[PDB]
Amino acid sequence: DIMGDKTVRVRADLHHIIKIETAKNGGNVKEVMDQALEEYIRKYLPDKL
Amino acid sequence: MAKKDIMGDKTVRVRADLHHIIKIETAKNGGNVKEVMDQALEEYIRKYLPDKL
Amino acid sequence: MAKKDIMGDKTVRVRADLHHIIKIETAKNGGNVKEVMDQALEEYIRKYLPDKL
Amino acid sequence: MGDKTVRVRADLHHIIKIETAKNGGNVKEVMDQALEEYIRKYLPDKL
DNA sequence: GAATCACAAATCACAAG
DNA sequence: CTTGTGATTTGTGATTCG
DNA sequence: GAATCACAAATCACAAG
DNA sequence: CTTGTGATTTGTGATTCG
Repeated sequence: DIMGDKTVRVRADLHHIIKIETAKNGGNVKEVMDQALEEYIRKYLPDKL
Repeated sequence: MAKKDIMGDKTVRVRADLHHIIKIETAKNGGNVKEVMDQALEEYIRKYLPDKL
Repeated sequence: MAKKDIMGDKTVRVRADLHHIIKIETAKNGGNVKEVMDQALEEYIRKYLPDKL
Repeated sequence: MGDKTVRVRADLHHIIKIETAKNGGNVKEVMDQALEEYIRKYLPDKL
C-alpha cells in the first residue's frame, strides 16, 4: 500500500557503498535503506511490525 | 578510528512507519535514529555485500 | 511579542525521569519536547509570576 | 536517574533568572516544578 | 520520483559556583 | 559535587533536480 | 515528477512513372 | 499531375536523474 517517508541521517561511508553499488547494478539508495531498516526491525523488534 | 572520528553524515528518507517504530523504541530504551540507521545499514552490507566494508 | 520574537533559546537542566515521560509521549504522538517545556514554563510563570508576562 | 537538558525560550528563561537571582532558588528547580505540574495537569496517568 | 539541503530540536561537554 | 550554558550533533520539513 | 532519450509515425519533397 | 520512396521532423511511451 502507499506510505509516506521520513528523513534520517546515515553515516557517509556506508551511504556511499550503497550509492556506488546501486548505480553500478541497478536500484536506488532509498529502496536499500528501507530494506536494511525493515530487516533490522524484523531482527531486533519482531513484535513491532 | 581517525577516519571514523571525523566521519560525517548523508541524509536519506525512509518509510514513515518504519521510522515511527524506531522513534518510539529509542525514546523508550535509549539511543537515537541515526544510530539505528548506521547499525541497520552496517549489518545489511555485512550481510549481502561484505567485500565493500 | 518583541522579546519572544527576537531572542533565541537558552539551555536548561531538568529531571531526567520527567523529561523521559515527555520524550516517549512526543515520540508516540505528535510534537516535540521543547514545545512542551516552553508551555510548562509559560504556565508556571502565568501562575506564580503573573506580573512578568 | 539524573538530569537532561532542554533549550527553552530565552524570554522565559530571562524571567526565571531575574527571579531566582532576586529571591531564592535556581533554574533547574523551577524547570522541575514547571514540568511536574504540567504532567499532573495534562498527563496525570503518566504519574 | 529520489536525492539533498538548511534550519530547528536535542544533546554534549566544558564553565561557573 | 550540582547547576549553568555555548558548542556541537542529530532530526526532518523543505527544496532541489530532471 | 520534469528532462532527455529513442524510435516510430506522421510530414515532407522531389521525380518517375 | 499522383504517387512511391527516402528524408527530415514530430510526437510519444520509456527511461534517465535526483
